[PDB]
Amino acid sequence: TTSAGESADPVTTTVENYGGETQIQRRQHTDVSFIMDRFVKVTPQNQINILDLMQVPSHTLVGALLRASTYYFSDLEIAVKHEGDLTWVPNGAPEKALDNTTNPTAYHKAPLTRLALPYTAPHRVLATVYNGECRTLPTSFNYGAIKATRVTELLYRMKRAETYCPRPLLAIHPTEARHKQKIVAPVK
Amino acid sequence: TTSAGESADPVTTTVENYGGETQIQRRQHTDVSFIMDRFVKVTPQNQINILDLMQVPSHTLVGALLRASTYYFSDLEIAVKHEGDLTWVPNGAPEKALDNTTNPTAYHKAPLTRLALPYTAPHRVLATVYNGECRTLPTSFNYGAIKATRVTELLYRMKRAETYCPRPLLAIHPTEARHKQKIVAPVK
Amino acid sequence: SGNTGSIINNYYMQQYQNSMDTQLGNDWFSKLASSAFSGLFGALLA
Amino acid sequence: SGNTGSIINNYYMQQYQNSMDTQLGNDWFSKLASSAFSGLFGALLA
Amino acid sequence: GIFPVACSDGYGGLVTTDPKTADPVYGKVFNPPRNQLPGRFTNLLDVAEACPTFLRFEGGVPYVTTKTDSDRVLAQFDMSLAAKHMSNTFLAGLAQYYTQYSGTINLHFMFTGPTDAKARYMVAYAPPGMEPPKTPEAAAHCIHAEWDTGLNSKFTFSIPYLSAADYTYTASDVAETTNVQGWVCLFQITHGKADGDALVVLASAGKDFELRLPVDARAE
Amino acid sequence: GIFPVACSDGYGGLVTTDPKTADPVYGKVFNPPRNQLPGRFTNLLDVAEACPTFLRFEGGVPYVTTKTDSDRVLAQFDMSLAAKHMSNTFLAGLAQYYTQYSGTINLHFMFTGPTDAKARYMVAYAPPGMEPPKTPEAAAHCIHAEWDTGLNSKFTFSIPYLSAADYTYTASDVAETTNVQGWVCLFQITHGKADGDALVVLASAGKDFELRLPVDARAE
Amino acid sequence: DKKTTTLLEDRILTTRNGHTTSTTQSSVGVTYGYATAEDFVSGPNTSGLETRVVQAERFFKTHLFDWVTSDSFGRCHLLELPTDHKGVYGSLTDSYAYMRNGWDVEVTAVGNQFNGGCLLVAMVPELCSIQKRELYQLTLFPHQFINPRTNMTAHITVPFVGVNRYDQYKVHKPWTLVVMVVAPLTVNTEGAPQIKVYANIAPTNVHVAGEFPSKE
Repeated sequence: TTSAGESADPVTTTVENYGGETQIQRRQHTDVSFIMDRFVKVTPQNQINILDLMQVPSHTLVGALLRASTYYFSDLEIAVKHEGDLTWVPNGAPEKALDNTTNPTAYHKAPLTRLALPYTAPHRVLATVYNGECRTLPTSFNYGAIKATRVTELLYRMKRAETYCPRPLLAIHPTEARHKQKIVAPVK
Repeated sequence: TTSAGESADPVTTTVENYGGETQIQRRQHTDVSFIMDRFVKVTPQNQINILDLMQVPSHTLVGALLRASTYYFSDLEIAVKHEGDLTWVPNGAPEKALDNTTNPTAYHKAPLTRLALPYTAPHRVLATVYNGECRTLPTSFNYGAIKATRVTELLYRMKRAETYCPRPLLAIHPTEARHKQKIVAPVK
Repeated sequence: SGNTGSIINNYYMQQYQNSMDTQLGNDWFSKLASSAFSGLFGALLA
Repeated sequence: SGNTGSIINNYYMQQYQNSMDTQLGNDWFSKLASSAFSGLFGALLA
Repeated sequence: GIFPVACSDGYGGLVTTDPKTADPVYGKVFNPPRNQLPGRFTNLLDVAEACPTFLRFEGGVPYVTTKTDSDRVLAQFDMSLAAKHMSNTFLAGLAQYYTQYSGTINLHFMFTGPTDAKARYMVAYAPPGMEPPKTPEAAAHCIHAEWDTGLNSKFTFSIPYLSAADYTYTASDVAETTNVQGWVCLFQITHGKADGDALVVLASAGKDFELRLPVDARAE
Repeated sequence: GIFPVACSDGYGGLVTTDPKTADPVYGKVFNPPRNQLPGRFTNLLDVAEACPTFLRFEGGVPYVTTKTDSDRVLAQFDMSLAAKHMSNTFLAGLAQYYTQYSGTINLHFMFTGPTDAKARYMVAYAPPGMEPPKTPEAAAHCIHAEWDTGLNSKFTFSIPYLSAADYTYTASDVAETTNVQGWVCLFQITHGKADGDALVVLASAGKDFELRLPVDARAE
Repeated sequence: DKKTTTLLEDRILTTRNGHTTSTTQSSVGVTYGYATAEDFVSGPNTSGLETRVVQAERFFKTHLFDWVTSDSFGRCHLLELPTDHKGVYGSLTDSYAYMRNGWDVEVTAVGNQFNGGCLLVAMVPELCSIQKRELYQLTLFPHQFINPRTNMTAHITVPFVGVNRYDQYKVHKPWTLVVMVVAPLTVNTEGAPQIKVYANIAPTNVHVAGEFPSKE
């Protein structure tokens, strides 16, 4: 169909235009809450680690999709491999609090510690970008912090995720006509 | 009874023809879904292993019965002994994905990892033989792939199996009048 | 169905335990075996 | 909701498992996609 | 407090045929539709009943040919799923994966000589305990059937299950010198100009044939 | 006594996509209200349908320009979500995180020449199995649409999903030399004083477009 | 035969496919393999763009092989389908990218009733090659026998089968027609000296999708 292209009103033609038939679609895998709900690894600091989803690398599935939203909300689960006991403090806590074990402290139990944590920021939602300094995000954009004698692995998992105002999501720029890769296949 | 042998119409006479009596039969053990539903061992590759049921040896119970069907469908369970963490990627994934742990990754837990996996091929059913190259089966005939630092044992188990279009199923060709073997028996 | 024998309900939803089948828009060998001729083709004596 | 698949009730109260939402005093993109023009703008022949 | 439990010794190891299912890790997968696909089979014995497959005789052929001797034995073989004569059948291919069976096995005989070749045959089942009969006259005292050629080219006969026990073994033990389940004896009563003509033989499962106790016994 | 249980081998390890939740440690947290915030999206494909994004042509521009040759091909590219032409689109950015897709992809063409520039274009979908057409005459035999310029500056066309299997791969394998899903061919039938004018091209998901099987495949 | 002197009675069968017919007076019936009807012809993989082409549903012919007395048990002749076709059905394969159809197959081996021996004719899916021992189980596939004392014609009808709902015939052949010698041909004094085996085949329920460009 033709239309006024200057308008942002979406136009979605279908194959029925030339005699085809539109099929049924099942889009559960592109549901935001479902797709963000899985663990992703970040490289940890030795002891004190601020819980900040922007640490998730931008090329990962979770990191790229998170960056494709401007504002977001979620609760969180973390899985941590650590020596010693692990202490968590909420958003707004003095860093010294990390040495006091009345703050949620999980005693070491092999092979790792998994915890469910609530959102604790003072804002109604957080943002992946913030036009203040025109990089740096306000200090209040975090889910608290953790500390152990040694933290060797740290995974984040967004729960009940909500996203607002989509932003660019980019695939790899290929050099040839098509980006080609080795796909899994039965052997020789 | 006599009949026209040229026709493929089945003829199933019974002992009643000469005064006998047909008995009751209980055929639960030859039910396809039941018989295929058990683990079978395959020899694994050190790290990357494509999940392909054609790797099951043809003389095993599962391997022979699978090959006695042309097309089949099933979900799958695998049991794996591995060092390090085990990652699985679905059918169609670039092989590099096996190094990213947001794809289903089971952290090492002695003595082995057992997982239930869904069928993920783009076809309505898979085939044990495919007359394209007239050996080689299309690359899309697989259940994904797994990878760990070292995979030392791998077992497959077909779930909810369905089979279509039976094919030859052969016993051992004996040299003597009867194939004889040592059967388990109370000792001397 | 299959080689499964627990009497209690699976802890996980069906949607997670197995892939879900869909329908568009049937046991051939069972029908074929059932259709087999089991009589006698001519006259029977004694 | 999300990637969760247990059929049995969580052992912990909701008040502990997650933060609790509050209300003061809505899927924009779903409405936007649904509102898309899918017809034909002029006359159709044959 | 919390619920106390006894983690029990002797339970919990992986068992290759266990009746439980693994924990899932990748949900919400919908499959392409496959309803009404042709050729489905859900029980291997439906296939075994409906599709008879060929026996194998001396020389590697699925038929016996008319003899012109005083010797009227066309074939005599052990009534065993491990017999060489049954070794290329679907029935034997299936039976190797179970340890016991019971019930009826059907044999089919199809004459392929020209219109001017006629013959009369006899099949007999000889039970264990006495040597099998060498002549149609001695075999007459066994359960048996005789038939001749004509418009219908095929004759089918049920070998009955007769045994002391309710089930018999599918495999044959190295210690059993004579077949524990007896013999199938096929004779030619006489023929009229059927020299060299072939009688093709096939086998299928009978209505009450049953296999039980799955077993994976091959080394190769 | 107490309840006996079998702690089962093969179960219990942490799985990165498992369907269960962790134990909580800090309760009774009430969040600031966020109801009615603008711009929410709950399914990425709603965004993909409603917001078409630009294709990329030779030179790194989102348009093709009128040619004044005997060569009437404006653009020909692999119908692949991994194609260079689709590489800056939101659709390709989303598709890299799934292994399979099915359904309709819509292309939009917007003319930006002045009022006194006129043109007639043709889009055709060429399926795999034969080389793509080099001329509008050969391409006429394919599924195709022709349109001209006028008051409405935009034309939208649905590329149909046609394949042997029910789903196709989003990624492209190193072994596949020719694109397994065919080609999109855009031609200029003719033009009237439209030399140098740009036809801007965008793509969006169609009504039945679907992505399935999440995958995290990037190394960087 | 179950009918009644020479080739006769309810053994007379006429098959019609389009504007072509074939009659035999020594029919032994028709074997339907795997199903008596096709499964769905309109699924999601063709997006409602498939169409039926009734003009292709008619008989075409080929010689298979000459059955001679020296052929022994196990001698086979294989014909992959679709095969070369110079009529309407063949042109469809050069005009559309995707297709599906079943087959109505008639195989004849005309000698006389004084010949002896026997042929097994079967339709086998996904068959490039087969081992000698597997031939003993060829009856697991849709089949019919040709036994000179009884008949000269075998007739098998099968639906489209495959992992995919539509196929790309240039790269995959779902069915193979196989004719195998079960018992060697005998001539004796009055039989025909050899028997030429021919096939009369018709594509059924022909659907196509994905029109190709012309070579022009």
